[PDB]
Amino acid sequence: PSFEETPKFIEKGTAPDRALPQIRSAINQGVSKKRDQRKIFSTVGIQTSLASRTEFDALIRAAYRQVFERDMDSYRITEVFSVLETKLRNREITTKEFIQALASSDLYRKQFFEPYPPTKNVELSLKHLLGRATKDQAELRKYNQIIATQGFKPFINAILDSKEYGEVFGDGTVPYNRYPTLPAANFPNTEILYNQLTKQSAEVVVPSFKPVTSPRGMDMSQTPLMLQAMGDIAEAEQEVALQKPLF
Amino acid sequence: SVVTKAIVSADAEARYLSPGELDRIRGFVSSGERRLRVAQTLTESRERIIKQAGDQLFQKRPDLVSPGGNAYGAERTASCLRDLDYYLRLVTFGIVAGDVTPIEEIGVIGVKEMYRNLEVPLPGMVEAVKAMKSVATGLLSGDDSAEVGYYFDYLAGALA
Amino acid sequence: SVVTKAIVSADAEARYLSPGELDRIRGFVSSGERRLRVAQTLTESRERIIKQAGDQLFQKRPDLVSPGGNAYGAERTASCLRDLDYYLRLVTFGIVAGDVTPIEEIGVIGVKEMYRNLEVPLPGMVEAVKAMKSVATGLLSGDDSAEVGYYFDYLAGALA
Amino acid sequence: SVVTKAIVSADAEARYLSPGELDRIRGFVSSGERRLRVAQTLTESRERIIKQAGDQLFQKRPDLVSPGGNAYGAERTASCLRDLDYYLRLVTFGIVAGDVTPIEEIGVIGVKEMYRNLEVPLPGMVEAVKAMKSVATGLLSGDDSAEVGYYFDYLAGALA
Amino acid sequence: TRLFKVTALIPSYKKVRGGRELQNTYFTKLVEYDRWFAEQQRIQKQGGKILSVKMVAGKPGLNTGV
Amino acid sequence: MQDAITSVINTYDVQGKYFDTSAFDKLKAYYATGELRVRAAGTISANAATIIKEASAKLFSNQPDLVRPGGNAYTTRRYAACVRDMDYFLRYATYAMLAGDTSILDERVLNGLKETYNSLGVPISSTVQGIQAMKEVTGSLVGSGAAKEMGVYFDYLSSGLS
Amino acid sequence: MQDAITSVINTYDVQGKYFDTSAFDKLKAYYATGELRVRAAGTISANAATIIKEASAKLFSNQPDLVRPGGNAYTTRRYAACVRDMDYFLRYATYAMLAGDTSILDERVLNGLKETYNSLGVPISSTVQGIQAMKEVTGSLVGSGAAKEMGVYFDYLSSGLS
Amino acid sequence: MQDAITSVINTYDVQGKYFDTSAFDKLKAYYATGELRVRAAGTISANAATIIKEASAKLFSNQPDLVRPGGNAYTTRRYAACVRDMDYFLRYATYAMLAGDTSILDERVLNGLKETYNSLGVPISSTVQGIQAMKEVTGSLVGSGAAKEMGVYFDYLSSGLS
Amino acid sequence: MQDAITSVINTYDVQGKYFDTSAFDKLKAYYATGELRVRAAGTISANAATIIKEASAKLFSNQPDLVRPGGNAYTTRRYAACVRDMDYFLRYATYAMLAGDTSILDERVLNGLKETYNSLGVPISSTVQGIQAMKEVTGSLVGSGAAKEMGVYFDYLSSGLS
Ligand SMILES: CCC1=C(C)/C(=C/C2=NC(=C\c3[nH]c(/C=C4\NC(=O)[C@H](C)[C@H]4CC)c(C)c3CCC(=O)O)/C(CCC(=O)O)=C2C)NC1=O
Ligand SMILES: CCC1=C(C)/C(=C/C2=NC(=C\c3[nH]c(/C=C4\NC(=O)[C@H](C)[C@H]4CC)c(C)c3CCC(=O)O)/C(CCC(=O)O)=C2C)NC1=O
Ligand SMILES: CCC1=C(C)/C(=C/C2=NC(=C\c3[nH]c(/C=C4\NC(=O)[C@H](C)[C@H]4CC)c(C)c3CCC(=O)O)/C(CCC(=O)O)=C2C)NC1=O
Ligand SMILES: CCC1=C(C)/C(=C/C2=NC(=C\c3[nH]c(/C=C4\NC(=O)[C@H](C)[C@H]4CC)c(C)c3CCC(=O)O)/C(CCC(=O)O)=C2C)NC1=O
Ligand SMILES: CCC1=C(C)/C(=C/C2=NC(=C\c3[nH]c(/C=C4\NC(=O)[C@H](C)[C@H]4CC)c(C)c3CCC(=O)O)/C(CCC(=O)O)=C2C)NC1=O
Ligand SMILES: CCC1=C(C)/C(=C/C2=NC(=C\c3[nH]c(/C=C4\NC(=O)[C@H](C)[C@H]4CC)c(C)c3CCC(=O)O)/C(CCC(=O)O)=C2C)NC1=O
Ligand SMILES: CCC1=C(C)/C(=C/C2=NC(=C\c3[nH]c(/C=C4\NC(=O)[C@H](C)[C@H]4CC)c(C)c3CCC(=O)O)/C(CCC(=O)O)=C2C)NC1=O
Ligand SMILES: CCC1=C(C)/C(=C/C2=NC(=C\c3[nH]c(/C=C4\NC(=O)[C@H](C)[C@H]4CC)c(C)c3CCC(=O)O)/C(CCC(=O)O)=C2C)NC1=O
Repeated sequence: PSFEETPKFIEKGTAPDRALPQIRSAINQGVSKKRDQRKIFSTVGIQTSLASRTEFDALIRAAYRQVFERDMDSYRITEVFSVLETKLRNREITTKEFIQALASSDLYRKQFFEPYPPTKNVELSLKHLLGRATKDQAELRKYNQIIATQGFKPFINAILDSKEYGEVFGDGTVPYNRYPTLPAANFPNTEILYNQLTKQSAEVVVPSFKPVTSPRGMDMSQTPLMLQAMGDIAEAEQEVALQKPLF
Repeated sequence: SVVTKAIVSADAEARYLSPGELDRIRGFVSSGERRLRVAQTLTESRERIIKQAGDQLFQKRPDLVSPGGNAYGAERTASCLRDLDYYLRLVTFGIVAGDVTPIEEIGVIGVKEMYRNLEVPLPGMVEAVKAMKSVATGLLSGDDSAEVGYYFDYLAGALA
Repeated sequence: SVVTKAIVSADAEARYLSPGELDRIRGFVSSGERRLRVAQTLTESRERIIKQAGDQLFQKRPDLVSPGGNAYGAERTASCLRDLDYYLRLVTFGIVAGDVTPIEEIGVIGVKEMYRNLEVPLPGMVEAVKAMKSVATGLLSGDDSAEVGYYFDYLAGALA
Repeated sequence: SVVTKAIVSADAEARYLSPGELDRIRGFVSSGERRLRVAQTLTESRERIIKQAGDQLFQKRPDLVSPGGNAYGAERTASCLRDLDYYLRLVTFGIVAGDVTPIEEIGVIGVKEMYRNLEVPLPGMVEAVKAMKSVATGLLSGDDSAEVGYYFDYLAGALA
Repeated sequence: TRLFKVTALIPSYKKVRGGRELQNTYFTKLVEYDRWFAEQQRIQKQGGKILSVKMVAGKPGLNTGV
Repeated sequence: MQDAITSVINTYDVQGKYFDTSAFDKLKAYYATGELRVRAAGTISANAATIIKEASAKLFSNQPDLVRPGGNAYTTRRYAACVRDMDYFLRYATYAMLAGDTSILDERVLNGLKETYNSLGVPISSTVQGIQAMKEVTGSLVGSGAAKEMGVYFDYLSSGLS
Repeated sequence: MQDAITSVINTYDVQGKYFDTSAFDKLKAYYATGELRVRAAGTISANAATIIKEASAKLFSNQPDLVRPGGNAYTTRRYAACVRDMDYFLRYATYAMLAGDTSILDERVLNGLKETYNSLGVPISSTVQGIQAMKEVTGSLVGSGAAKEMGVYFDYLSSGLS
Repeated sequence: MQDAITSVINTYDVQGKYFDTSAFDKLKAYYATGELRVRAAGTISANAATIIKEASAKLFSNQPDLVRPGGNAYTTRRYAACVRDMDYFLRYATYAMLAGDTSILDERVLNGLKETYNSLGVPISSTVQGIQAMKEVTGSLVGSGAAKEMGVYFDYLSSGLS
Repeated sequence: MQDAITSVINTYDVQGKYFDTSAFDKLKAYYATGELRVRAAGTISANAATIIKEASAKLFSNQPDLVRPGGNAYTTRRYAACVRDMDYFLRYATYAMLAGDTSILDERVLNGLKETYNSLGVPISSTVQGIQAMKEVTGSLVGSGAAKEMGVYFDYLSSGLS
């Protein structure tokens, strides 16, 4: 006979049985595959405009698709930004200034600033320029104040001159969806924003953040650690009483 | 996959696949049967490969299966050889896919953090993968050995 | 060429060429002699191809050589046939390169603005290059004709 | 150090230091003297620390100095002990600075790539740092041992 | 005024990057006037060295037309 | 998105199985049709402007109200948006035809499309008719063998919108 | 965020009141427990990697299917994300214990976490058992009083996720 | 970047010439060297890390003051940056060898390298010596036939830095 | 945004109709009220700071709780936020008056404003009262002729919130 038992490492790696509904769900469960099935466009070459022309035009059109969410050929976007493209080919400016000129353009303002309230403006421009939704209440306050007091272009430049843009995208890469893991609620809000087609909805995804200043109940004064604290302060008070004269 | 990679590249550019990418897909599709034969050959002899790779590894690194080692005991050695089985399956997946994308997406991204949480030696993983490469490329011919060792080399470089 | 595109693809994610790209380069350099033969065939017969394509173009689009047409007159018809010669030379360059990059970098980037400044109808160009495709693929054998028709079709689509 | 980190944090918002931040700096400059004594004690006994740490490492990990190991050879053992000397000097720097910033910016950024180029096993470095911590904390008192072992634990985690 | 032409080196200290980055290390860039204070502040913060900046577009001392 | 090969890989990975006879059969079936798929893709890419040309002509002949005032396709901007959408459908159907899998359609075309069209006022039934017109033109151009297998993805898009 | 000191300050600021004897008593209680809180935070920080080691080991022992092929913790990437989430929970629970208040939990962990995990097919119940595994491991290291303290914040995360 | 084929294409484009016998001879010469170039590129891809290790060891043996304190390569960061530069030199020399033309070197590697090294304090002569040591190490592995061809591009790199 | 003229234009464009007598009548009506609108806008530009001063003073006099401890407008930050919201409302109501259309109100102010105020706990009734205070002050300054027109847009905003 020479019975040959099934090796243990076979069963150590077996999966539960799964029909088609569970197989489909198991394939598509975690973070969306768009996170890795994508290209990131950066001006890796400092070479002249004469060579690598096609790569550089691909970068330009990727920047258009990132700032305006799609191709804007009907709006003759190429001739509007012709001088800008010429400067970026001649390496007079970097990718970040190209993005700054597209995001501060009149076309961008008509597409994403004029149609929406300032909160939606903050979240849309943060999606287009930082790759994420509005992060917390402090960021909403900061950009709301800029929009209220200085308007649209200082708002765009405040986003683009922030340290976060410099750390993530620097001066050479076109922005992209970041799939941010931190902080809390950034990931789902960002996914909601980036799973939306252009003009899919006019609703504000993140109107504001509900304050955590006051909860209802759970004073935490009954906590046994705090109870021990009130126990020990009593002993301290008793000692202070004892250092008084006995009479 | 080559087809997936070309389609992703074309879609990131909002264009149709150029004649160059279609020629790449042509070449990939033509070589499909040979790669399928290599993957079938690896699949038919998985138990032999895993057992021999484990024997070579534990001869080379007896500490892992000595008491106090990571893979000491029948169950832990079973888990070790199960890891090797996982990576052999990913090697066959990459062979049919034509690139290291299955290996990278399943067993490479975050492998160091995972094995650090498992207190599993990364060098030992490297010798285990090298043993797998030797045993598997032994079964193949001269031409197929280079292609399969490419995937094994990528995975071993990913480990350390 | 194919070598240049493989190299830039490697530089995109910063690693040495994979065995797939090396096999692609090997197949390309192996197929060098046949594509040089194709380029010779299309180059020695340049005049017949240009004249037949121009005659077919003027038959199917007589308004080009009619009064008020862009190719009306002897000089303008000469310039028309000259552009046809340009694009035939670019097709031979693309055949030798193994891809459409020479055609793009010499005659597609900015072709729309260039022909707009010249009052040249782009449908006329498309039909002209389709006529040139037919005339050129008539001279070739089936395997070579398919490869050449790839470049011709891609040029026609780029002009469209 | 702590002063530099505070200054950078304030320059991030373009403001002078808060009263609490100045209180933090006051606490730092108050603990500066005890930190100086601790680093003095560590720098005085550097020779014995290096000797004991190297001996303990080589007894725990004989394969490093055994034939076939990276540390085998008189010159290679000297290089190993020299690396230990570097890391002890960096630990003293971190102790006087009050933070792991000098430690990282001399010997933690790119350490994995350097030791990969040098065939140097990372678990060997981790064990060297652990034995070195054991010796150093043995020579120091109970109070100093906690913060001195803190930087060694940070360094070991960096190598691991 | 309205334009500076800036040549600055920005070294890397936080990490050794897998990508080339010899896009972003040594560069010459055109930056508009109201941008330069913040921009120079940024290059100073990542530890860069400003090698030179020049007037290109406008004329110094203008009261309007800036 | 998934092609046929990565679809098989994903199923066998989530099941933790090595490739069996069925998996190799499916991979062989995909490799056998790859030549057809590549030629169809190249032909469509060369004739894409022509396909959209004829299909939009058919759609606006059958539904003249779309481009007359009061129609969703009445303006130069909205007409351009409509033909741009038909270019979208043709390009992504060609992608799904090359990949041999409708996965990219769900991932990158149909996601949020029905409700985007509803919010915009785009008539979905007319869009389905335009997709059908593109199906007919493409099938005429690329030949029957590629015609049926392009029609599969055109029907997938139509049913997803419908 | 908000700590115990800031909690007292905000309570008296909403009333527009200077501090009373009760406020001073609460502040003295927090100052009394500060040293125990610092010791617990230090011992947690020193042993965080070990706590994650054991907690993940217990969770994947009790629920093997999570790390079997097709499970939500089956890939090197998804397993890494799992242990990263556990380290997140441990770090923020340490933050909350050191602060003496749970407002940081609601603000920086639980806000959007349930629908984060539901959009990802992460098993929320399994995450809850991972959190109890961390609770059990941490309690044995920090000591009885600090164990009862850390348990409050661990149970807060467990209840917010549930 | 342009390879030998694109170089011939450009030199016949600037003249407005169809390909003649001379161009065909040059193209045949490149196609003849193609298999040798592919073999050398594959060999270097197999042994890139080994070559960099040996060449860096040789360089720092010849000039040990570089890695001692006070040298340009003294830290983990600066040593890593040195071996990373050596990696770039080897990989781009392999690219230029495969293309058969040196334009990629000037286009990507040698543009601004001189100024960046001088302004960062990186010594030019030691980098040239490292490139040389790379050249001898690579020549032994590739084989005598490919050794001279790869030495051409290594010498181009050095002369550009020199 | 949309104004009265562009509204008439859009209405007639959708019908594909040239301008008839009614269209010219509406255009004449807007051109007749244009000078009054311009004078009102100029006055509001001149006195916007004073308008916000007096409107906020009136609102906080009628509802002193809002700026005392415990009120939503009690802090320097929340007081500034309240004044910033009222500045928004005044400027956009001025825009809507100068346009003769409330579309800009819907598309820059009211969309999501109720959700923002409900998320923050901002009292809607008191915001409406502040808008009434702005309405009274603005109507007093602009005069009887433009007060009725300006109150239309202030009332539109108030009804949009309430
Ligand atoms: C600071 C508060 C905070 C948390 C906690 C947080 C968690 C979080 N977990 C995520 C994914 C995930 N989370 C887990 C966690 C595991 N799944 C297993 O079944 C276990 C039951 C469970 C833990 C014990 C896994 C497996 C993924 C999938 C990662 C992927 O698909 O790549 C993601 C999506 C983005 C990413 O993966 O980087 C987030 C944002 N985000 C936050 O802002
Ligand atoms: C498909 C991608 C993938 C991989 C690779 C993977 C590895 C992996 N190995 C594990 C355990 C293990 N892995 C090993 C293997 C080690 N033993 C020796 O030291 C060797 C150096 C080395 C193998 C050659 C061992 C011994 C264990 C048991 C650990 C324990 O139970 O404490 C575990 C914990 C869950 C379990 O035991 O089932 C995972 C997730 N998981 C994945 O989803
Ligand atoms: C201050 C920051 C810094 C560090 C840390 C550093 C490490 C370092 N160690 C080196 C050599 C070495 N280092 C070691 C040490 C290893 N041998 C055993 O395996 C041990 C586990 C381990 C030491 C504990 C050895 C064996 C060599 C010789 C390598 C060789 O020559 O092949 C070298 C090559 C240059 C030379 O040998 O002079 C460097 C750069 N250099 C720096 O500028
Ligand atoms: C892709 C083409 C390319 C190359 C090759 C290149 C070289 C290069 N090496 C650098 C870092 C470095 N490179 C070296 C290595 C040098 N010093 C040693 O003495 C060696 C002899 C020699 C290496 C052979 C060192 C020491 C640094 C760190 C310098 C510092 O920032 O202090 C830097 C600064 C950016 C960074 O730190 O990452 C550049 C630009 N740059 C490019 O854009
Ligand atoms: C309100 C903005 C707007 C415009 C301008 C517009 C133009 C327009 N013209 C069309 C047809 C046409 N338009 C023309 C006009 C051309 N014939 C000659 O070449 C001339 C040079 C030129 C006119 C001066 C012709 C010939 C057709 C018929 C095309 C065909 O059926 O193939 C069509 C297709 C539907 C139809 O037949 O009605 C549109 C949409 N549509 C709009 O919504
Ligand atoms: C590839 C994935 C993808 C799809 C499918 C897509 C559809 C899409 N079509 C749009 C507009 C449009 N789409 C149409 C199409 C309609 N016109 C006629 O009625 C027809 C029946 C019908 C088309 C056959 C029209 C008229 C608009 C303009 C709507 C408007 O601006 O008012 C928009 C709004 C933003 C924009 O124009 O860029 C989207 C998002 N977007 C995408 O990113
Ligand atoms: C907790 C943070 C906070 C502060 C500080 C605050 C100040 C504040 N002071 C106010 C009035 C006032 N405040 C002052 C005080 C000024 N006049 C003099 O010149 C001095 C320079 C200066 C005081 C030292 C005066 C005179 C008024 C009356 C203004 C008026 O009636 O129009 C008001 C208007 C509402 C009211 O009177 O109840 C506020 C909100 N509110 C807050 O929520
Ligand atoms: C242009 C359209 C638009 C508006 C108007 C708008 C208002 C707005 N008001 C806000 C906060 C606020 N708004 C108010 C004002 C209200 N509470 C007071 O008691 C008054 C009764 C009343 C005003 C008359 C207050 C007090 C806050 C602060 C709420 C908080 O931070 O908790 C915020 C959050 C950002 C920040 O605090 O800076 C927004 C976005 N957003 C928009 O996109």
